Amino acid sequence: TGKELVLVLYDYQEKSPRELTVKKGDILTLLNSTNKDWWKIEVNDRQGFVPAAYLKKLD
Repeated sequence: TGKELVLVLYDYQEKSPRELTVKKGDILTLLNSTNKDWWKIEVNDRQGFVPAAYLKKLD
């Protein structure tokens, strides 16, 4: 794991600094996929986290 890809199925709203906003339909680089709840992605320079249920990965 390191630079995979995940599809932001929904519109996520930034709630805490750790997380970042994503526009549903965006396929982003799945960095840290550890933590069932809250994955770390890199939506436009500067990574952050976003819940799992929101991100569709490829196993």
